[PDB]
Amino acid sequence: NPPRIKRQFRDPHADWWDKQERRNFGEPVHEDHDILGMFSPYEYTWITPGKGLFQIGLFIASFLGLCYVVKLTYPDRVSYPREFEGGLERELGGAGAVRAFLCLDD
Amino acid sequence: QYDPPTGWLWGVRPGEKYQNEGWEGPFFYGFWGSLIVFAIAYAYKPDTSIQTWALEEARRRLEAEGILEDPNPT
Amino acid sequence: HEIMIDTEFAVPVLFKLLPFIFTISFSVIALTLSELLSELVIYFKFSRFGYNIFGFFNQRFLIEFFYNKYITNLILNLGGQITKI
Amino acid sequence: PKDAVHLGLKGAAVVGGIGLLFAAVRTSLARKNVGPWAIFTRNGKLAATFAAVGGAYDFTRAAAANLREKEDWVNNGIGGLFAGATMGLTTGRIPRVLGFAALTGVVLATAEYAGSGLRGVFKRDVDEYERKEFLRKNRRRPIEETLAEIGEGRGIKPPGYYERRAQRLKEKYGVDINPVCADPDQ
Amino acid sequence: PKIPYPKHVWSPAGGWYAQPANWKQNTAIFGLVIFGITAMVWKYSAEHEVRHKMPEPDRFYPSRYWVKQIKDYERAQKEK
Amino acid sequence: NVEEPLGAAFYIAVGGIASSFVIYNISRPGPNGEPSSLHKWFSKISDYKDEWETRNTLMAAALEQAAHDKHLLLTAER
Amino acid sequence: PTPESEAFLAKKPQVPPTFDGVDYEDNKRLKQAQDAIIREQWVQVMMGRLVREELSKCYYREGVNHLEKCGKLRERYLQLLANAKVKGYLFEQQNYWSK
Amino acid sequence: NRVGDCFLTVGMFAILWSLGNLDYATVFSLAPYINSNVVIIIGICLLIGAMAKSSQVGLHVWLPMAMEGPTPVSALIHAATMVTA
Amino acid sequence: MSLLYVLLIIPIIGIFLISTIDSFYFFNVSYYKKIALITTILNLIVSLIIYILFDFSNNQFQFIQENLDLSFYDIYLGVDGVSIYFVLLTTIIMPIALVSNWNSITNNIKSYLIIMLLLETLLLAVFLVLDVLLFYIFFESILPPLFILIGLFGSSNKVRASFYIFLYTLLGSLFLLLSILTMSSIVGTTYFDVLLKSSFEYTTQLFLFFGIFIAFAVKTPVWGLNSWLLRAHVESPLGGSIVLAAIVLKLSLYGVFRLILPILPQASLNLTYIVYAIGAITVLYASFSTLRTVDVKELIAYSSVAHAAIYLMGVFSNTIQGLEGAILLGLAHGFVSSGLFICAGGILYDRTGTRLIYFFRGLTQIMPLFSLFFFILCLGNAGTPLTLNFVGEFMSLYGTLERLPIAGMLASTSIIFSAAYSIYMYNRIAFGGSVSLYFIDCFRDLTKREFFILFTLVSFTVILGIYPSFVLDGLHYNISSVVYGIEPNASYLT
Amino acid sequence: LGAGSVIHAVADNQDFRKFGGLISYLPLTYSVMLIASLSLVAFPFMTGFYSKDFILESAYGQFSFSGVAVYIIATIGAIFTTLYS
Repeated sequence: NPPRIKRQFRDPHADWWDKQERRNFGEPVHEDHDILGMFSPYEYTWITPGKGLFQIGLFIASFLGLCYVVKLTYPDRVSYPREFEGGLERELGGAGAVRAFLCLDD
Repeated sequence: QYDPPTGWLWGVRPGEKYQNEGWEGPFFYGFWGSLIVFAIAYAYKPDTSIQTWALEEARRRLEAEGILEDPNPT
Repeated sequence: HEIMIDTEFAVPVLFKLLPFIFTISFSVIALTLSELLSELVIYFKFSRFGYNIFGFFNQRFLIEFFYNKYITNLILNLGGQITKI
Repeated sequence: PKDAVHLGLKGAAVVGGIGLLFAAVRTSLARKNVGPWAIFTRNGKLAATFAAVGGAYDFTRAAAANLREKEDWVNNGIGGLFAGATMGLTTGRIPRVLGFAALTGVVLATAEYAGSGLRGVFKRDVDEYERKEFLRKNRRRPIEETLAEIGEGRGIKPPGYYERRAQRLKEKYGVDINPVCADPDQ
Repeated sequence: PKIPYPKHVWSPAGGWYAQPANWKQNTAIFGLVIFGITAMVWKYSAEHEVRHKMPEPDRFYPSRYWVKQIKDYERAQKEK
Repeated sequence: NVEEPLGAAFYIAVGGIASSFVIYNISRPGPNGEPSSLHKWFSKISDYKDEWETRNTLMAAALEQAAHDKHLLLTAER
Repeated sequence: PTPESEAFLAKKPQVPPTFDGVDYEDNKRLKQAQDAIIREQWVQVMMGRLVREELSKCYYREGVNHLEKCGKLRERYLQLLANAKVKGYLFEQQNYWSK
Repeated sequence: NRVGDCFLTVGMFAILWSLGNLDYATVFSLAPYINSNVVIIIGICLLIGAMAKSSQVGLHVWLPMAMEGPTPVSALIHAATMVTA
Repeated sequence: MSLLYVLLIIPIIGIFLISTIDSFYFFNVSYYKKIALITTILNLIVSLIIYILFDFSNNQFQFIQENLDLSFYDIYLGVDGVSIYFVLLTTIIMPIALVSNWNSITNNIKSYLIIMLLLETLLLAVFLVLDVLLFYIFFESILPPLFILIGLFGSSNKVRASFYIFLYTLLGSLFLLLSILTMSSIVGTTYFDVLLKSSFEYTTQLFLFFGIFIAFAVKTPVWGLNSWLLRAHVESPLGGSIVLAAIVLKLSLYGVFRLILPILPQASLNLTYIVYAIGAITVLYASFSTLRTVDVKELIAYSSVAHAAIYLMGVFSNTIQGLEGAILLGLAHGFVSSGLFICAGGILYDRTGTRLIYFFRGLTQIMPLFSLFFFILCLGNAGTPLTLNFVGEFMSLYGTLERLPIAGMLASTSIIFSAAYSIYMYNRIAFGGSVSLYFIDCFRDLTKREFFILFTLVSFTVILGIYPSFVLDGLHYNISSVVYGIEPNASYLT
Repeated sequence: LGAGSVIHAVADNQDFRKFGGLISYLPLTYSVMLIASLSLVAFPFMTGFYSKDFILESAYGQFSFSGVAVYIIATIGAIFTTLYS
C-alpha cells in the first residue's frame, strides 16, 4: 500500500500519463484508489480543524454577546393589540379555531 | 461558422447500411407490435375497478343528504 | 400578528431612514479606504488578528471543511468499513 | 433444589468414562510399543477433556436451575454453553471457545425445547383425529383471544377503542380529550 | 478557433457545431408541430378551464373569446 | 453543405401523437349514446358472470373433501 | 336519485356485509361475505373523495371567507377521514365480538 | 437538494398521514383545526426543504460553487428562480 | 384449455422446436435464437390477452380449469390481482433478456436458449400455482437451470457464484419447507382457498413466521445474507442477471402476499419491529457499501439489495398504500435494474472486457445515446419523479412511516443515499473528464439492439410513472384482502 | 448578466485582482450594474428600496424582542451589503 494521499496534492504541471488524474501510467495505487483521486471530495487545507472550532466559536460568542445586548435594551411595545368587534369568531372558522383579540387580558 | 451535422448512427458508415441480426422483425412487429395493439384494446376494455363501482354508490349515498343534490328527485 | 399598521406608524422616523444613513455613510469609508488611502486595509490585513479574520471569512466560515471531513468523508469510510471488514 | 456439586461429578463420571475407552482404542491402534500404562501417559488428556466437558456441562446446567428454581429447555443451553466454552480452553483460543460455546449451546437448547426423540416423544393419549379436526375448523375465535395476543391499536381499533382511549390518556397525562367543534354552526 | 472532434459520433442533439443546410425548412416543419399541438392543448384547456366568479363585461378579458365556461354564460346572461 | 433528413423518429413521434387523438375520439362512447359496437364486444368475451365462482367453489369443495379423507387415513388408530 | 347503471348490478353485493350466522364451509358464501365487507369500506372511503371535491370547490369559490361559508362540508370530510379506511375482511373473519 | 427533499418528502408523508390528502384546497381548509403538534412537524419538515433550495445557513454549500455553470444558467436559475423555490 | 396453461407450455414447444431442427434441416445458430425470441413474444401476447380479459374487482381466482382428477400433488393455476402484474412483468422481460445476449452467447447457444425457455416456464408457474406446496415446488425448481446457466456462461469466478446461489437458496427454502409442511399437517391441504380461511394459534404463527422469514430474508436479500447476490448477479451472463434481478428477486415479495400476510396475521403484526430493524439496517448498510463498490456490475447488483428493503418494509406495513407501492416498487425495479445491467454488464463489459470503474471516465464524449439512457436509468434508480420507481418508493415509504415512524424515517434516508451512489456512478462513467485514457481504441456508441432494449425499459418506467393507474387499478380490490384490522365505527355492521 | 458581459470582455477572467478601469471600455455595462446595485443596496426610491427596506420596518414593526433583535442583525448585514456592492 503506497502512502494514502489525495491526488489533489500532486503536481499539476508534472509529467503525467493521465494529466486529468495526475497519475503515472503504471503508478502503484492505494486500496482506497477510488476515493483518493481527483474526482474525490476536495480536501481544504486552510488550518488545523482544532483551530477551526475555536475560530468559529468566537463568532458564535459574538452572536450570543450581541443578542444579550438587545435583550437588556430594547423598546417596549407601542400599540395596543387590535380590538375586533365580535372577536371574528364566525369568520375564522368558528369556536373550534384560534380567535382574535376581544376584551381579553393583556 | 457552423459545421454540417455528422455522425454514424448505429455505427453504420456512410458507404454501407445497417445489417439485420434477425431480432428486429420479432422485436418491432412482435414485441412492440403486440403491445401497441394491446394499447388499442385497453381503451375499449371495460372499466372494472373498485373505485368506479364505489363512486356510484357513494354518489347515491351522499344524494340522501344535503351534499350532491340529486339530478332526479325521488 | 398583524404588523402592517405598526410598520408605517409606530416605528420612529430615525429607524425608517436609518438604513439610508448607513448606506450613504458606510459606502464613502470604502471609497475613502480605497483610491484615497489604500493603506489602512493593508495594515489591517497583515496583523495577526486581521490575517485570520480575512482567511476565516474568505473560506466560508470553514463550514465545507466541517462538511467534507466530518459528514461526507465519514460516509465514505463507513462504506469502507462495511465493505472490507 | 439440586446438589450441583454432587451432580456434576456424576455427569463427569459418565461422559469422562466414555473418553476412557476412546483413549484405550487410541493406545491399541498405536504402531509403537509403549506399554499398558500408556493409557494415562499420552491418552490421559483425551479422557480428561471428556471428564472436563462432561461435569462442566452438568454443574453449570444444575447450578443454573438452582439459581431460579424452574425446569425448562434453557437451563441445558447454559450448561451446554459452558461445556463448549470448556472445549476451547483445551485449545487455548478465544474464537474456538466462542465458536464452541455457540455450537453445543444451541444444540442443547434446540433438542430440549423440541424434545429430541432419542428417548421417545410425548404420547398423544388423545384422539388424534379430533385434535386435527379441532385445529382446522376453529376458524372464528373470540375477540378477547386476539386482543390478548396482538394488543390493541396499530390498526386493531375495535368497537370501544375511542371510549377507552380517552380514559387511558386521562389516567396518564391528566388531560381531558375534547376535539374542537370545528364548525361555525352547531 | 474550433475544437477538433470525431466525425463518427452521432448525437441526437446534433454534435459539436451542428447545423444542417436545411436548418430553416426543418425549423419550419417542427414549428408547425409546436403550433399544431399548442392549439390542441389550447382547445382542451379552453374546454376544461373551470371558474366560479364571473368577470364584468366592461373589464378587459382576453379569454372571453375562446373559453367555454363563460361564453355559454355570457349568452345565457343575454336573455331578459 | 450536407442536408439532415426529417428522420423516421420525427414521424413516429408526430404519428404517435396524431394517432393518439384519433384513437381517443373513437374511444369515447358519446354524451348519452349507448356504448359502441366495439365497446360491447370486449365486455361480451370477458363476461364471466359466475363462471369463475361456480368453478372455484366446486374445486375448493373437492379439496376440502380430499383433505378430510387424508385426515381420516393419517389419524387412524394403530 | 341517480338510477343504478347496468355495471352496478353484477358487482352489487347480494348479501349484507358480515360473517355473523354464516357457514365458512360454504365457499360461495364465505367469498360473498368477504366481498361485501370490502365493498362497504371502499364506498365509505370514496365518500371522502367526493366531500373533498365538494370542499375544494368552495375553497376556491370563497377564498378569504372560506372559513365561514363551507365549513359544513369540512366537518363531513373530517368525520369520514376519521372512519372511512379500507381495513380488509380478515380481522372480521377471524374474530367475533358479539357486542 | 436531496438532503432537503428527504425532509420535504417526510413532511408530505405527515400531510398524507394527518389529512388523507395533500391537495392545497384540502390542507388549508382543514389546517385551522388540526393538532398543533402536527403543524410543527409538518411545518418543520418543509422548513428544512426550503433551506436546500433557498440556500440557508446550513443547506447552502451547493450554491456558491453551483456558479461553475455558464453565467446564463446562474442568472435564470441560481439568482432569481430556482433558489426561491 | 386454460390460457394459464398456454402460458406454461409455449416455452416447452420452443425447447422441443429448438432441439429437433438439427434433425430436420449444420443448422445456423441464428435460427435457434429466432425460435427462442418468437416463443417469448407469444407468451407476451397471451399474457396481454389475459390482462385484457382480467377483471379488477373479483375475489375469485380467474382463468381456473376444472380438474376433477385429484391426485396427491395436482397443479392448479389461477390469476387474481396481486399475481397478474408479476406474470405480466415476466413475459415482458424475457424477450429483452434474450435480445440482450443475442451476440454475447457464442458456445452452447442451444443450452443457453433451452435453459432460459425452461427458466420462463418455471418462473410463471410460481405466480400462477394455487397452493403453497406448488409455490415451493416451482420457487426451488429454478435452482438447477440457474446453477448450470451460471457455470456454463459465467464470468471468471462463475464456479464460486453458482455454488453460492444454489446453497443459500436451498438452505433458506428448507426452513420455508418445514413451515409449509407444518401448515399442511394442520389444515390438511395447501390449496389457497382452503388454507387462507384457516386460523392458527399465536405460537404456531410465530414459529411458522420463522422459517418463512428465514427463507424470504435469504431471497430478498437482506443485508448480511446478500453475498450470494453479489457473486451470482455479477458472474452470471447478462440475460441470467436480468432474470435474476427482475424476476427471481420478486418471487419472495410475492411470497409475502400468499404465505405471510393472509395466514399469519398476528405473527406479522408483532414481529414488524424485527423486520424493520433488518430492513432499515439493510437500506443503511447496502447504500454505504455500494457507494464504495469498484465493480460496475456489483454496484448495480447491490443497489437492488438497497431497494428490495424498501418494498420489503412496505409489505409489512399493513397499509393499503404500502402494499400497493411495494408491488409498484418491485415492478419498476425490474425495468431499471434490467437496464442498468444492460448498461454495465452488456454495453461496457462487451466493449472493454472489464468491469472496474477505474477504467471508465467521460464516455459522454463518445457515446451520446448511451449517456442519455444511462442517465434516465440512474435517475429511476434514485427514485426521481416521472418514474414508477419514485411512485413505488413514495408509496412504500408512506406505508412504512405510517406503520412505524422511526423505521420509515430511517428508511427515508434512501432518498438521500440512493441518489448518492446512482449519480456518483453516473459522473464517474459518463462524465468526469474527456475519456478514460486506458482506451487505446475508440468506442462505438449504442447499436440498434442496445438502443431498443433500453428504449423499452425506460419507456415502461416512465409511462407507468406519469400514469401508474395502469397497474394501480387492478391491484386495489385484491390487495384489500391482505390487510389486517378494523375501525371502531365500521366493524361488525348490522 | 452585467458581470457576464464583463467576463466576455476579458479573456474569461473572474478574479478582482486583475480587474480595473474599463470605465471607457464598458460604459453601458457599468451603468446597468450601478443601477442594479443601487436597488440591491436599497438606495431610496428604487425597485429594491420598497422591497428590501420595508423588511426592516416590518421586522421592527413587530414590537417584540425577536423583531428588534434581528433588526440589528439585518442592519449589520445591510452594512456589509454596501461593502461588497
